[PDB]
Amino acid sequence: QRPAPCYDPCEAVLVESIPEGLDFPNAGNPSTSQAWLGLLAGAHSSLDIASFYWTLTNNDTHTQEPSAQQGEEVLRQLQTLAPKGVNVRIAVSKPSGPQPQADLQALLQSGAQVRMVDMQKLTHGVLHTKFWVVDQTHFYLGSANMDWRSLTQVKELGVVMYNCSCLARDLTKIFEAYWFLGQAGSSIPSTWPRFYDTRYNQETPMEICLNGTPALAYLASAPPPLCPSGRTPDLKALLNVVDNARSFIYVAVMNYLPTLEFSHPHRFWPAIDDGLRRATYERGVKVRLLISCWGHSEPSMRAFLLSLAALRDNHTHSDIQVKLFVVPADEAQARIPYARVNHNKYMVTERATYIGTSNWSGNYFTETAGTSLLVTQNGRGGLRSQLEAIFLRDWDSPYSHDLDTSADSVGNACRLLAAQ
Amino acid sequence: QRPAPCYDPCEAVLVESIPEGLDFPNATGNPSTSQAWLGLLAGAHSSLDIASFYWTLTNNDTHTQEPSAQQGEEVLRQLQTLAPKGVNVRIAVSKPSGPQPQADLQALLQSGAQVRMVDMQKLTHGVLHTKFWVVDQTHFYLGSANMDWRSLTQVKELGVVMYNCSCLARDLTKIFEAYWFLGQAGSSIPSTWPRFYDTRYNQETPMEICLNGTPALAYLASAPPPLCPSGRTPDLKALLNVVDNARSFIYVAVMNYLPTLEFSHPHRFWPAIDDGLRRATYERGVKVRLLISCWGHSEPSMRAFLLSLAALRDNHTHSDIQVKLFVVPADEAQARIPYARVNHNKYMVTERATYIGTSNWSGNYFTETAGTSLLVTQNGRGGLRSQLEAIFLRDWDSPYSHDLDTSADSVGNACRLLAA
Ligand SMILES: *[C@@H]1O[C@H](CO)[C@@H](O[C@@H]2O[C@H](CO)[C@@H](O[C@@H]3O[C@H](CO[C@H]4O[C@H](CO[C@@H]5O[C@H](CO)[C@@H](O)[C@H](O)[C@@H]5O)[C@@H](O)[C@H](O[C@@H]5O[C@H](CO)[C@@H](O)[C@H](O)[C@@H]5O)[C@@H]4O)[C@@H](O)[C@H](O[C@H]4O[C@H](CO)[C@@H](O)[C@H](O)[C@@H]4O)[C@@H]3O)[C@H](O)[C@H]2NC(C)=O)[C@H](O)[C@H]1NC(C)=O
Ligand SMILES: *[C@@H]1O[C@H](CO)[C@@H](O[C@@H]2O[C@H](CO)[C@@H](O[C@@H]3O[C@H](CO[C@H]4O[C@H](CO[C@H]5O[C@H](CO)[C@@H](O)[C@H](O)[C@@H]5O)[C@@H](O)[C@H](O[C@H]5O[C@H](CO)[C@@H](O)[C@H](O)[C@@H]5O)[C@@H]4O)[C@@H](O)[C@H](O[C@H]4O[C@H](CO)[C@@H](O)[C@H](O)[C@@H]4O)[C@@H]3O)[C@H](O)[C@H]2NC(C)=O)[C@H](O)[C@H]1NC(C)=O
Ligand SMILES: *[C@@H]1O[C@H](CO)[C@@H](O[C@@H]2O[C@H](CO)[C@@H](O)[C@H](O)[C@H]2NC(C)=O)[C@H](O)[C@H]1NC(C)=O
Ligand SMILES: *[C@@H]1O[C@H](CO)[C@@H](O[C@@H]2O[C@H](CO)[C@@H](O)[C@H](O)[C@H]2NC(C)=O)[C@H](O)[C@H]1NC(C)=O
Ligand SMILES: [Mn+2]
Ligand SMILES: [Mn+2]
Ligand SMILES: [Mn+2]
Ligand SMILES: [Mn+2]
Repeated sequence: QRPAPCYDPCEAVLVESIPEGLDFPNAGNPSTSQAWLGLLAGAHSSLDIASFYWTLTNNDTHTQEPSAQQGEEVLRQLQTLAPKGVNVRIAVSKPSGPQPQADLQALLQSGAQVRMVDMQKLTHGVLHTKFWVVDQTHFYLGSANMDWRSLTQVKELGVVMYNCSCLARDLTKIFEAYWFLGQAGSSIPSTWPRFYDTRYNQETPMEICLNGTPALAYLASAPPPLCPSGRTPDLKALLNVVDNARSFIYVAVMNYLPTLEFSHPHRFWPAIDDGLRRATYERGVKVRLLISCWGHSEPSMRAFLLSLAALRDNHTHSDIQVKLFVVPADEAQARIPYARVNHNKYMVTERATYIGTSNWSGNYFTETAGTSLLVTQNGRGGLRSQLEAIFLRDWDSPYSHDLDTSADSVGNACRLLAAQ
Repeated sequence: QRPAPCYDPCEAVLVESIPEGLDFPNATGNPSTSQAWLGLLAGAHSSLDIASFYWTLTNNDTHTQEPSAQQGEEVLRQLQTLAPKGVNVRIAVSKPSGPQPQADLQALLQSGAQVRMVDMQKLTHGVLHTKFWVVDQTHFYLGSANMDWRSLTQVKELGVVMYNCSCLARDLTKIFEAYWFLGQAGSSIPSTWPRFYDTRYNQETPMEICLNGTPALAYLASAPPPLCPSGRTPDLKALLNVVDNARSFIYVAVMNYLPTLEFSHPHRFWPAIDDGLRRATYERGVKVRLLISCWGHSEPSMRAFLLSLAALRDNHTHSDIQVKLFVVPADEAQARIPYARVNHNKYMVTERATYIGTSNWSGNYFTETAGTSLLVTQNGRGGLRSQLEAIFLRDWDSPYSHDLDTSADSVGNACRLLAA
């Protein structure tokens, strides 16, 4: 009944982008930039990228920022791959309206293959997923977009899994669905062919050797129409981690909204919300929600976060806490479009790791493409402990604020704090 | 395939108990619970069915010496006259938790009334919480008032008397007959209730009645599920239908509100009603007013859940839930009366519907414990709905209603749901 184990010497590394000027005294991980350049340098056979959008250059953003150099170097290194015999396949979300695609035009000219996926037509969503699969051996999964700002001006969390071909091949099955749908005349098949199916899921995760000790790993995906036989839905994977927690649930996610956003009429979506309420009330689980805040934050989030924060009670052992993580901006940084925010999307418990591409609102689980990596591993000092340490560093930092914080005190625009 | 209409000249009267000292200047065409009950007893010629939780109609029952017990003692004296006059008196009463004297029921048995104790703890792990009277298969009382002298003079109560409505009275008797059957030695929940328990009158096809001279739709819902024969709408489904159909406002006055299965070990989260109210305000911009009672016996865990709902008020989304606590003042003399000086009302009114119940709004009342609710809709300005709305707003606007930030020192009685 249990599927075949993996014999690969899998190694996981948490990789962050830390924005220019954001300091954590006496806390270090390899950067997104360093990890990506390393993957590109080592690529010999194949590179698959699932992507939301491409702005790797100053010219793409109409800026003259020195901090765009890292993104520009990534694009220059990507351009070397197809000429040296690497099979480059890039799946990209179709943009809402007309938009120039300088990065992808450059990669096409280099010999890379590019397909735009019209998720708006197919599912009324977008291709939000961010991952790389390198030589069917290594992968990056996380929050970082193909954006120079993702390296130097926004906070990101991802994982690079090295030397893990069984899980790399499993992730490629998710990529292949995007790749298929990127073709002219494509439609959602009523039944995905057998080659898209996986044996590795919530019920029977993949047995891997992760950093020299046994672990259970699987990859969940969204949305439901893209889900072949055996593939765990992202929402099911996420709620299973919440439902199995017996001590704590720590969530760092850019946006949290228990709704189907931009819907007409508005639709309430309490799947995750009731999961967290159940955890704290039934099992006395300590919940810490670290939500990002910036000038583009949906203001409707504040009331729902205040609603969760109200469930702290010493007698029932109900204990949900909410903080807003705000990346400070100086005058120069404030001029950079869509920068100075924390893009992390992950969850860690006492027993589980969840690393995602999606924000925690309903569209990400019903219409929009996403992928998550689920790991459990008996013992201490592993991937789970490292992610918990990152969460607590951010939670305890001067960049994290209670909901009663004065908006005028936090060092960037924040739509989720009041004047008082 | 709609069922037969009722041709009876149905007349509904809202009946309240207003505790000694509780004043509403220039508000009170409502006859009292005491007045309405004495009227029903004086008119009774053939039959009286009472569903009851407990009997304490005398000072001796409560070990008190209160002049305000006189109304209860007069109700017991008038009840004792019925069986000797040839009235068939049938009393279903909840089995007590421990050994208790039953002076009132011993007196009624001596008069020739029939009494059965229903062991709901054995049958469903609940209690027989329902309060209703059916008089001559023609009139009924349904509401919050127990067979308790305190229910007349020392606690606030809300009920309805439906007069000259034999179709609906006979329909209520079918609920009574379930209690009456289960009160017999050797009883068990039948796998299927016999057809004579079934009703044609429910949420899908309510009874067409002439209510105070104009057409109305009325049905009776019941709890818990094991007592529910074919055709009978469950109380929870009836309640949630009124919430789900509201387009303007939902006004709820209920003694206790707790989105849990209370006293469960382990603790169990129960968001059925909670999510209904959140959905109403978020999806449909429904203005929700929750008027929860508070006294020294209030379960303190209610506060956090009420604060959680109150957090959903914001101008842009049109989310608008307000919570107030209704507190009956008690001086030192009033405070010595056991289990008094509290508001027992359980009802809901919207712009289009009336809900009058016997149950508090927590999970046990919809899963294990016996309850009954009357559901009425009626086209036109005014009527029963307008009268119940006027009672709600009288209580809501009164000096006895308090925001959750009110000092516990400032409400005229002990209140466990205010911080102080
Ligand atoms: C659908 O149809 C239903 C049936 O018709 C409608 O219900 C009825 O609604 C009517 C209008 O509101 C009700 O009439 C009113 O009843 C009021 C309550 O009356 C009782 O209580 C009075 C006060 O008792 C006193 O209180 C102390 C404690 O504080 C007690 O210890 C002691 O009992 C005190 O007496 C009591 O006085 C009254 O008795 C009446 O007194 C009359 C003298 O004024 C006498 O003629 C007679 O004895 C009578 O029984 C009751 O016991 C009452 O306040 C109110 O009176 C006032 O208003 C009228 C006009 O509306 C004025 O003429 C008076 O001068 C008063 O100012 C009035 O009688 C009626 O009771 C309801 N019917 C039933 C069967 O309950 C229902 O509304 C309708 N629905 C819709 C949507 O239309
Ligand atoms: C599961 O297994 C995996 C795989 O083994 C494991 O992952 C590795 O984790 C280890 C930690 O245990 C990592 O080792 C650390 O790597 C750090 C590397 O950081 C990079 O950046 C450094 C600084 O960068 C900045 O500053 C320089 C200034 O000059 C600037 O150029 C840059 O632009 C940037 O601003 C840089 O120094 C470093 O470069 C060195 O290493 C690379 C190869 O990684 C090499 O090519 C270079 O020539 C150079 O030697 C690198 O680019 C590093 O900081 C850290 O440092 C140790 O030493 C210092 C003192 O010297 C101590 O202060 C500190 O405490 C550290 O001990 C250390 O080397 C390793 O990188 C991971 N492996 C991979 C592949 O990513 C997981 O953790 C395991 N999980 C478990 C066990 O749970
Ligand atoms: C992934 O596997 C490669 C080997 O296939 C690892 O590289 C080797 O690393 C060890 C330690 O530095 C050396 O002894 C070998 O000489 C290296 N071999 C090659 C071919 O490079 C690599 O370290 C593994 N990656 C991770 C992150 O663990
Ligand atoms: C219920 O029905 C009875 C009739 O069966 C109503 O009583 C009558 O009231 C009217 C006044 O409107 C008088 O014409 C009669 O004297 C009464 N008849 C009897 C037999 O008493 C009664 O009012 C109806 N409504 C209520 C609320 O009881
Ligand atoms: Mn788990
Ligand atoms: Mn999903
Ligand atoms: Mn309705
Ligand atoms: Mn029910």
